[PDB]
Amino acid sequence: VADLKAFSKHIYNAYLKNFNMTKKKARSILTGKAAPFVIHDIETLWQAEKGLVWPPYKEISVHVFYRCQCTTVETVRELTEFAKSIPSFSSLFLNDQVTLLKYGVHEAIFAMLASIVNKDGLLVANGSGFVTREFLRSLRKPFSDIIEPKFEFAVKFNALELDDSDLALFIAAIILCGDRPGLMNVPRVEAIQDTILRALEFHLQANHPDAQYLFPKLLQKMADLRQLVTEHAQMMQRIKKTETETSLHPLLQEIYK
Amino acid sequence: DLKAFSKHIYNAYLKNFNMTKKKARSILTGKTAPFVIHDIETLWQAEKGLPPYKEISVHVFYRCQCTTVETVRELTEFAKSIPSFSSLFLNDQVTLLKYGVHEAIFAMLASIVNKDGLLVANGSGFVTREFLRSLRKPFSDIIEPKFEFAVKFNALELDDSDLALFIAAIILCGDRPGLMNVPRVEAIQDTILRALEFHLQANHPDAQYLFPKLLQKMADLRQLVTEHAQMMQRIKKTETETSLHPLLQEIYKDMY
Ligand SMILES: CCCCOc1ccc(-c2c(C)ncc(C(=O)O)c2C)cc1CNC(=O)c1ccc(C(F)(F)F)cc1F
Ligand SMILES: CCCCOc1ccc(-c2c(C)ncc(C(=O)O)c2C)cc1CNC(=O)c1ccc(C(F)(F)F)cc1F
Ligand SMILES: CCCCCCCO[C@@H]1O[C@H](CO)[C@@H](O)[C@H](O)[C@H]1O
Ligand SMILES: CCCCCCCO[C@@H]1O[C@H](CO)[C@@H](O)[C@H](O)[C@H]1O
Repeated sequence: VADLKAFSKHIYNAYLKNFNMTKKKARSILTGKAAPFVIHDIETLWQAEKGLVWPPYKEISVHVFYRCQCTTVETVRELTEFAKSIPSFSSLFLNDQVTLLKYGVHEAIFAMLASIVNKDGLLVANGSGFVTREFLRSLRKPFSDIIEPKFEFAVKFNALELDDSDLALFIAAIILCGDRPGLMNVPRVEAIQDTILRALEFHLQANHPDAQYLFPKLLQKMADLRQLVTEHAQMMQRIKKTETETSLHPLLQEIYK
Repeated sequence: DLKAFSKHIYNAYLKNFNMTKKKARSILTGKTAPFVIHDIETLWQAEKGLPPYKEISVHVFYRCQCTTVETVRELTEFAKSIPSFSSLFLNDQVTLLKYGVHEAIFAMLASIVNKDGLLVANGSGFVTREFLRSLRKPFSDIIEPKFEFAVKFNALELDDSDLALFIAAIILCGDRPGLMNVPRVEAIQDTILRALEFHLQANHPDAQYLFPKLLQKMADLRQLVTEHAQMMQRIKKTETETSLHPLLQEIYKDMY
């Protein structure tokens, strides 16, 4: 009992230590209590690229696509240090850690993306900018069809009203997953995953005591997250096939191979 | 600062390797004597006072995989202690270790070996080379070539300060297949080799042609592991009864 309480406290500390944007910091900005420069067209995007403190320019949709890859690459840096900060994770052999991150970071990215989003847009560049969803909708396909489902997911996910102490356990349960293809020491990860999910439902009882059925709802979001990454990797197969102009970051080439 | 770079790696070496060449040379010269293992009985005694048992040759082969698995644990933390290495994305770290740990292992074996055998079990035992030769093929064909290299490598008379820079150059190799950030690695390797060459002329001022000799040993090690990888693959096909540690199954999966 007092082990899961200590486990939750340590994972939450890793979370706050390594991630650049909490859901608390983002709700502060999106409610005007922390103003981000609104990016809604080519005009404000060019000003942002000159004014905001953040490859050959091919076009507008491809430029935004490169900005998205930067976010992913940077978040993967943080997601590594978050998982490395978990002793059970660092105990695994280093190649099993890569297997977990390879199949794990994108599920965790789309969950954390809900933490910096309302139904009208998202926060970019350390919270100093707000890119409207309608401007993202107006990009040309496939780049439009890639971004839009992440909003539709982030809206339904934000209905559960999790805070950062909830997400730290939730994201940790995402990475420490025994279902990953090619895992060397499978039952070891399954044991770690069970400890975190137990720690999650225990923390959900204390922090969200009146919320009924919250834990089985979160498990469903973990299933919805596997589908979202499945469909995402399918659209990435299309970008590498039809978009000969767009280059792909080497870290994303390794993930989608 | 190259002077600080070499000193940091030498610190990570002492910080992560229980058995240094300095410690091992004390035990092999006489300044507690190791328990000599030369037959089945002394091996049996050592298992008490120092996987399903198939036979003796496979049992020793199982205890060799234990040393490799443990030495890979130490090498991982040694590489992680090099801050330039930790900045690499985790997948690139694995690639360097995957194709590098065994070149590093076969070089570090020479630190605990004389012409008559090697130290085992944290230095509390000495396994003879004739007892390793007495094992049946292919287990005898896998171990003896390591002795040949280990004795020729000991002729360079390196100490731990040299080996620390030598091991770091093996791990941080730009030629590893599947490397993501190739230029970054090639830069780090170039820094270590500069630090090694600079450290060699200061520590071995009279050693003629020492640095280009060590570069030949690095190529020699790449040949030894390639030959060692093939022998392991034939074992995985011929010997159904002998099981491989999953960490070695991942390493030898693609080595040709
Ligand atoms: C609920 C939120 C949905 C939107 O968020 C999404 C959705 C999908 C992706 C994505 C894409 C498109 N392609 C490949 C991958 C992959 O990693 O496989 C990923 C993860 C990225 C973001 C994150 N976006 C950004 O951070 C961002 C940054 C700057 C700008 C700016 F316009 F100002 F320049 C625009 C931006 F949108
Ligand atoms: C110059 C030194 C040469 C000998 O050292 C060698 C050579 C090859 C290997 C090896 C093998 C056989 N197979 C696969 C791999 C692989 O990793 O691919 C490796 C690296 C291991 C050792 C290290 N030996 C031991 O540590 C050891 C431990 C206990 C016992 C005991 F008998 F007491 F139980 C005997 C031992 F020899
Ligand atoms: C900790 C020591 C590091 C050595 C581990 C050996 C590396 O294994 C490799 O892990 C990769 C995914 O992680 C796989 O894609 C490769 O097929 C496999 O060869
Ligand atoms: C920091 C997160 C790292 C995640 C990057 C994704 C990992 O890439 C994979 O790395 C393996 C060896 O390194 C290769 O065998 C695989 O073919 C490759 O796809």
